[PDB]
Amino acid sequence: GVAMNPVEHPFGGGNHQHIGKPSTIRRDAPAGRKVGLIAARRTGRLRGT
Amino acid sequence: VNVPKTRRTFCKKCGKHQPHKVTQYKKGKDSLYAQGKRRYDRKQSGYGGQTKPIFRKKAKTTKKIVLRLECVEPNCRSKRMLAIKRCKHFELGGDKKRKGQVI
Amino acid sequence: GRVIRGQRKGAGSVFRAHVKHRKGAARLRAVDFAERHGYIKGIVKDIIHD
RNA sequence: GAGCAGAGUGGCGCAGGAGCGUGCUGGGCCCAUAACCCAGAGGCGAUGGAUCGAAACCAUCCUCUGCUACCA
RNA sequence: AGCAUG
RNA sequence: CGGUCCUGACGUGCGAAUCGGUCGUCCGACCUGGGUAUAGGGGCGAAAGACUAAUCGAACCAUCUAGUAGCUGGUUCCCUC
RNA sequence: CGACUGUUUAAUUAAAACAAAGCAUCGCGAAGGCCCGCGGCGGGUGUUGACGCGAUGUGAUUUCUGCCCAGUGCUCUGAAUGUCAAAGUGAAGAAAUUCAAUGAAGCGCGGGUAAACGGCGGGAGUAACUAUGACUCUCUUAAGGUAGCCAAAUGCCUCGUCA
RNA sequence: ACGGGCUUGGCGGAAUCAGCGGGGAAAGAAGACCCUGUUGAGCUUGACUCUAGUCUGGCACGGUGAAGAGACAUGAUCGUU
RNA sequence: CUCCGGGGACAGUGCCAGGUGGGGAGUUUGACUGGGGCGGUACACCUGUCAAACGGUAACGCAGGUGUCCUAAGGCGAGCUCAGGGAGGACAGAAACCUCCCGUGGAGCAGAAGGGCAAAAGCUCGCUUGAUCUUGAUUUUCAGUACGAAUACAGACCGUGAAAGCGGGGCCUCACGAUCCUUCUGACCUUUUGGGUUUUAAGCAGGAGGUGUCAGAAAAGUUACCACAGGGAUAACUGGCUUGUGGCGGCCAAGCGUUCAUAGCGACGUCGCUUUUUGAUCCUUCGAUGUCGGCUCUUCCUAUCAUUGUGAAGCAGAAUUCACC
Ligand SMILES: COC(=O)C[C@@](O)(CCC(C)(C)O)C(=O)O[C@@H]1C(OC)=C[C@]23CCCN2CCc2cc4c(cc2[C@H]13)OCO4
Ligand SMILES: [Mg+2]
Ligand SMILES: [Mg+2]
Ligand SMILES: [Mg+2]
Ligand SMILES: [Mg+2]
Ligand SMILES: [Mg+2]
Ligand SMILES: [Mg+2]
Ligand SMILES: [Mg+2]
Ligand SMILES: [Mg+2]
Ligand SMILES: [Mg+2]
Ligand SMILES: [Mg+2]
Ligand SMILES: [Mg+2]
Ligand SMILES: [Mg+2]
Ligand SMILES: [Mg+2]
Ligand SMILES: [Mg+2]
Ligand SMILES: [Mg+2]
Ligand SMILES: [Mg+2]
Ligand SMILES: [Mg+2]
Ligand SMILES: [Mg+2]
Ligand SMILES: [Mg+2]
Ligand SMILES: [Mg+2]
Ligand SMILES: [Mg+2]
Ligand SMILES: [Mg+2]
Ligand SMILES: [Mg+2]
Ligand SMILES: [Mg+2]
Ligand SMILES: [Mg+2]
Ligand SMILES: [Mg+2]
Ligand SMILES: [Mg+2]
Ligand SMILES: [Mg+2]
Ligand SMILES: [Mg+2]
Ligand SMILES: [Mg+2]
Ligand SMILES: [Mg+2]
Ligand SMILES: [Mg+2]
Ligand SMILES: [Mg+2]
Ligand SMILES: [Mg+2]
Ligand SMILES: [Mg+2]
Ligand SMILES: [Mg+2]
Ligand SMILES: [Mg+2]
Ligand SMILES: [Mg+2]
Ligand SMILES: [Mg+2]
Ligand SMILES: [Mg+2]
Ligand SMILES: [Mg+2]
Ligand SMILES: [Mg+2]
Ligand SMILES: [Zn+2]
Repeated sequence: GVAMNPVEHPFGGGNHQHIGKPSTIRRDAPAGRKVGLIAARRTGRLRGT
Repeated sequence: VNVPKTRRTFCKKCGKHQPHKVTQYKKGKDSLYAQGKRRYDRKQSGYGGQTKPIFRKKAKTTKKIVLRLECVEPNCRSKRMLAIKRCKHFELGGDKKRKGQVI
Repeated sequence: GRVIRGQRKGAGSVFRAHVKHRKGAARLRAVDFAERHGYIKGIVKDIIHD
């Protein structure tokens, strides 16, 4: 997505390839916005079980 | 400012000067069945969004103080509205300020 | 903006599965009296890769 | 150059009716030094003004610190 | 419970 | 099959993108004919806002439409006061 | 600089850009997750079932992946005072109407999370030639930039200083 | 406010050929830079106003019984909810 | 007597209601401006000056202020006189309080400035609410429109003083706001429609809630992917006026030059030239005058580095400086 254009993806655009907004989107987001980590309970590297 | 709770002034129903009771005027609750209110409600009902302007750019930080004068005569009970100049602080029946005292 | 590709995937124009060379849908035997009460035996004939 | 922040005990700081931890000095414990305990001394950048009264309010200055000075 | 140094 | 460099030729050209030499790949994520599917705020995109009939940061055709323009251009014979 | 092969603006850019395997998160056990559709017992993934499908970031191999949950997001539990629409209930009134209680999700309140978006200080004194200053004092944050790397495709001063 | 034409001077001689690139503020394209317009479009969000979808409550489809807490027609059966 | 199982009055659907919702739609994103932007408010008001001795008069001119404050700092009446200075008195002093004298305002009058004011317009006392109800007229800005502010009356009802009088806010110049909508106040008020009673609603008059872009739209950005209508009314390059700045050159002569102002320099001052520096301006050019460097090539200037001919040195030679054609 970051390699795309803003007209094409909610992440595309900018002078640097950066998402620019939190990657965790809520479950009740409309189609066309519900990208990234879909309603993530947690993120990052797992530590343990 | 400071305004005493009792004042002797002209009364319209009696036709001469009478003592009065002075209280600050407070705006009443908006009616749900005023002509303007129900016209606005019907206009807003439906589709189309906001139909009337909404004021946003406040400029004034003071409102004119309006006094409610009630004739103390038992069988008159006449009322008037007396507006004074706008002021930041207002109180009724404050203690009189006296000079020649140690601060 | 424009419709994203994950959103385009729903119509299945060029995103439908390629299923010409598949050998069929793998399913268990249907329920009937024989297997409900007793049993029946079948011979294994081929083992295919689909 | 315009806006803006900040000058206060030896050093770093709090803040309308001059102080903190550290430093310094005297005495204690110890053979002695630090640590520890008991006390003490030390001073609002300048000018002018509002105010019964200001380090704190309002202007001008003396420094110092940061932010912008784009587009061709 | 704290107890560095010559 | 493609299109680096000469920023060469040409640049009212042979050509509304061609020519020459030099170049990249050449058993694969390979090249290709026909059939077939996806249609305009839609498709499709190994992603350049690229491509969608010489047209694409929203195709083309007709109509609403003689759209509006505080803005450019023009505005047709004579004499007299 | 990019691992490589590959791809790209037909007609000014073939590249360090895209992709790629590798790595790491996220959702979902089917009345489901992601998505299409004006509409239906509608439709794609799906002739599918977690060694699967869907959404993302980074980008072969080697060696590592430091601290911060305060900010914005995401997500987890609803009984303390909370708030909170419509409908329904009760009462007053001739009735329109008014009042009162009760009261869903959400927002508050309380945990988790950075291979989520992102962030990662200043001022003084100090060693027996000067000079640095391991060390100490202080103000301060959610944390005050760790391992590494450099006038670099990243450094104004700058044509920095030495070779 | 850098004339081929005007003023003052210098001066001037038919018709032509091959080159040339000083000048004609040479040609192309109603400047793409900048500003104005109460003209726009692509895109974004903490702009204003809405909206698909989605979460939740009520009503209807919408039934048959038994137990618990209840308002009910100072303990209790009987029936209204 | 339901084809078998599995759920089941719950999914679900239909209609309302509350959240969420740049996924998507529509729109907006002030003006003045020595180009625009950043800055500022010269956008609504007041004081002195500019302002050229009636009045009026501009610039992002100069120096300042306002969006308040006041039950008295409003209104009468009476009695006093202030700033400061001098001479005295136990603690007491440079500064505490008491006494006399001088004292035209040198004080104070809420605020910025200007004006005005002494048995007062200031200070202290006593009483009070003319800061109240009402119709017109006039002034100021001015279109002789409005708001705001002010003036002179008139009619009630009052305060104060013995009274004459004074007073319907602040000693004067500032201190503030339309239509529509909402809210309160007033009448033995009008309508509420085929008649009547009663709630309700709408009228009439006066206040209040506010528009500071202040005669008063409801309003965030980006475009280096960009479009259109225009502008030389307006920038970037060239040309023009100027010359602060840069460059160059003079006059005077304190001093340097072992003595010696001027061989060569020359401070404190002062007078010019050039457009090969940068500034200021915006006159030409936006229906287009091809922007920086280097290459190539011609010509011109002199403010002369070398060369020809010279004059002067702190010019012995050599070398080096100053000046001339
Ligand atoms: C085909 O390319 C063209 O046409 C040229 C062009 O694009 C290029 C300039 C620019 C992109 C900035 O516009 C242009 O606009 O030139 C304009 C022109 O037309 C030729 C006339 C002007 C006006 C009087 C002389 N000068 C000549 C060059 C020029 C140079 C400039 C400048 C403005 C101009 C203008 O500003 C900074 O330097
Ligand atoms: Mg891109
Ligand atoms: Mg978007
Ligand atoms: Mg509605
Ligand atoms: Mg090419
Ligand atoms: Mg060529
Ligand atoms: Mg040719
Ligand atoms: Mg479609
Ligand atoms: Mg491709
Ligand atoms: Mg791009
Ligand atoms: Mg279209
Ligand atoms: Mg037309
Ligand atoms: Mg106009
Ligand atoms: Mg490569
Ligand atoms: Mg190309
Ligand atoms: Mg990632
Ligand atoms: Mg990390
Ligand atoms: Mg958090
Ligand atoms: Mg380091
Ligand atoms: Mg020519
Ligand atoms: Mg034009
Ligand atoms: Mg054009
Ligand atoms: Mg205009
Ligand atoms: Mg909003
Ligand atoms: Mg939008
Ligand atoms: Mg628009
Ligand atoms: Mg404008
Ligand atoms: Mg005159
Ligand atoms: Mg008097
Ligand atoms: Mg009168
Ligand atoms: Mg007075
Ligand atoms: Mg109107
Ligand atoms: Mg009726
Ligand atoms: Mg009737
Ligand atoms: Mg760009
Ligand atoms: Mg001009
Ligand atoms: Mg020039
Ligand atoms: Mg000069
Ligand atoms: Mg001498
Ligand atoms: Mg002019
Ligand atoms: Mg041309
Ligand atoms: Mg030319
Ligand atoms: Mg000469
Ligand atoms: Zn009365």
